Amino acid sequence: AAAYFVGYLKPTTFMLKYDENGTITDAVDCSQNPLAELKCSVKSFEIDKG
Amino acid sequence: HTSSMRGVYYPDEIFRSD
Amino acid sequence: VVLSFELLNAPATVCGPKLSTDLIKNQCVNFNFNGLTGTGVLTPSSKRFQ
Repeated sequence: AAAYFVGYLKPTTFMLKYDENGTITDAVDCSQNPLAELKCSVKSFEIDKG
Repeated sequence: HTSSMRGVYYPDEIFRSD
Repeated sequence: VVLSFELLNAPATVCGPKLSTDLIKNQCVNFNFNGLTGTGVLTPSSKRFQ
């Protein structure tokens, strides 16, 4: 078969995790849900209660 | 038609620690 | 083999080689790695660059 699967992009902000040995393996886009924006605000992937 | 956490590329060539 | 050297009104297209300095490590010295200026101690570590 044949599939292009082309998708556009928009300027947004991202919170990139920088693990050792030069890898990412996890990211969060702070434009989809308020939980992602909260994660990007305090710079943490595990948010406590409050 | 859904990019489930796909499209994350290195924005620069800077090595960063944890 | 005749090498015709010219110095006409034109930008510097051909120049001589650019000899780099030695690597002075374990000493607070000035460094210039192609624009990166400043002063620091050149010491290795156990990092993994890409």
